[PDB]
Amino acid sequence: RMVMKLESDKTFPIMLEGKINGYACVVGGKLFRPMHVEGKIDNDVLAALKTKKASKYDLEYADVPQNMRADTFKYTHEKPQGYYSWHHGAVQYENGRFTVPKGVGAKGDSGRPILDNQGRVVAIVLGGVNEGSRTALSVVMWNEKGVTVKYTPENCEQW
Amino acid sequence: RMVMKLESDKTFPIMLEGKINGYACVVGGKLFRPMHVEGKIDNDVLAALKTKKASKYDLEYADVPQNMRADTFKYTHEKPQGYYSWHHGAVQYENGRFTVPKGVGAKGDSGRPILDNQGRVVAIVLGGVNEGSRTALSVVMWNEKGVTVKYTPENCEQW
Repeated sequence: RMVMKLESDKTFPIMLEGKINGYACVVGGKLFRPMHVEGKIDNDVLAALKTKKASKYDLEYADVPQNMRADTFKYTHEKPQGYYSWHHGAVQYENGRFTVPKGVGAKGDSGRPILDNQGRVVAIVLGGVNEGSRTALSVVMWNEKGVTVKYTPENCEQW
Repeated sequence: RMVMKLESDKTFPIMLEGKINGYACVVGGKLFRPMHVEGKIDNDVLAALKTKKASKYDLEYADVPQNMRADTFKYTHEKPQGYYSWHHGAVQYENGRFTVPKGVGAKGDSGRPILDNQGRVVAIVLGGVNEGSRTALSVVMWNEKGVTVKYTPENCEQW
């Protein structure tokens, strides 16, 4: 199995009346959370931070302080075709599209990052839609030029 | 044992949207609650109680109902020099200052009744200062005449 090598204390949850509602992650010295998750981040230091909005790309992004940048996720643009490691389980990337097995992912799973074999984040999950046996999921990735390409399947239901 | 007195605990967490911000004590037939914390007391009988403010001493005080007047801490007017018990370990009262080992107590760990070997509360902690050697705490003690003398270390932060 490969779940045990996906442990990461950097990722944080956003609660809503004491239940899992969202997931905010620190990548490259920057905190990311989705538009569609409402609540307060569990970490008080990040809750003290003031975040700005980005409606089109569905991301609050905030600048972490100096001490926070010591331990954070690493991002790269290259995405070789094939399988990738996600917190729930394996995912596969083909034809410019991420996808997951059926039923993997539901409400409150948005904001989880996607990891590769060598342990660095390549994209942030926002939602998914059930194509069939495999569930294509909406996810924001990073281009080689660094423009944060947002790929989204048609009539994708929010997670 | 110093922690063998957690059975003596009758404190009530205060929850704000499912988050505990402090503890309210019942000392000497009187309910004491930190002012800086927000939320609702754990039990409904004390939640419905009306509390009178005290800004200078920074807490709310309320008269306990007659039924559970006996079910309370017993106070003490004298504080002999030396080390006492607490939930988070032995804490020493030296030259008028209640000091704990460093790195003990943080945000939300306020309103804790301090105890001695006799199992009687002598002070209530509100906040502290991280002095390099050892952490001193803003406390509310009691003296012989009972005028509620309060001590705050210089440049104190709320807990």
